[PDB]
Amino acid sequence: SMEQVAMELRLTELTRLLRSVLDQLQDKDPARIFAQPVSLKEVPDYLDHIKHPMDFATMRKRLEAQGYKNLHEFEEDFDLIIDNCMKYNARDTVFYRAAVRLRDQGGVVLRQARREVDSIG
Repeated sequence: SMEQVAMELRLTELTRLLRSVLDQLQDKDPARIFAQPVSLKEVPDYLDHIKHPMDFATMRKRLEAQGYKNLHEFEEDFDLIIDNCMKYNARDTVFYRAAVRLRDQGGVVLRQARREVDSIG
């Protein structure tokens, strides 16, 4: 149908905008602490602690399959990156501190993304 196509164009354009959001958030992680999944070879107990692992590469795979239907789903995954890190790692660690800084800096980017998603519809 034509409606199905229109819907798919909307999803494509959201994917475009979320790709730019993802790039902006990932720049706030210049150490690349959140770039890849936590290695279960190197942290073999990780899944005993963290039930839903997340990282920027995994988000990018979902994004490119057009797997985010709305900004809420995308934000859910970004918050997992931060919150998983803040639980597994102690406050005095470079990992925890990196997550705080990513959360604080990403806030700005996500605030305007929400306005753009609503604005463009």
